[PDB]
Amino acid sequence: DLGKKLLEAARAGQDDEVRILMANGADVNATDNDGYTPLHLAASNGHLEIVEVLLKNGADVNASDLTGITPLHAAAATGHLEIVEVLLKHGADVNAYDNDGHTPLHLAAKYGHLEIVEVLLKHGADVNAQDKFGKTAFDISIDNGNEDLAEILQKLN
Repeated sequence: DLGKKLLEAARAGQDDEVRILMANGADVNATDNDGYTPLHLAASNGHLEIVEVLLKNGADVNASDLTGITPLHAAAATGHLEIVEVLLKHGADVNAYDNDGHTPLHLAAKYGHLEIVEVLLKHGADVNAQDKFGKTAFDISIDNGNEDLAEILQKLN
């Protein structure tokens, strides 16, 4: 019961409720049937303070959902730069691959998030990572018409 409530409070950005639920014993690593954890939903919905308190209560920074997406994938795809930085600071795996073979760098490129691409690169993103169709972040940029990103990535190896 409490796990499902915690997931919702994290998604919704209800800071007091998140803290009350954890204190009542809600599993910070509870998962729904898509494999979403409170950390996934706080990251995707841009709730940085909630991301931080979840991490302090033992949330698994590298938990994978049913599609293989981790909290860092979620923050990167959704353009949340500050959350990306917090997750990296807590050891999020910069080169985690989802079920399609996409790393956080691939998803940042797909959704056009230049700052996040820069930060992932600085934190050691494998620029040569290939997805299930052999595509790099550079290829994804070209496919999605993100020419400024393509410019940045084209000469990297």
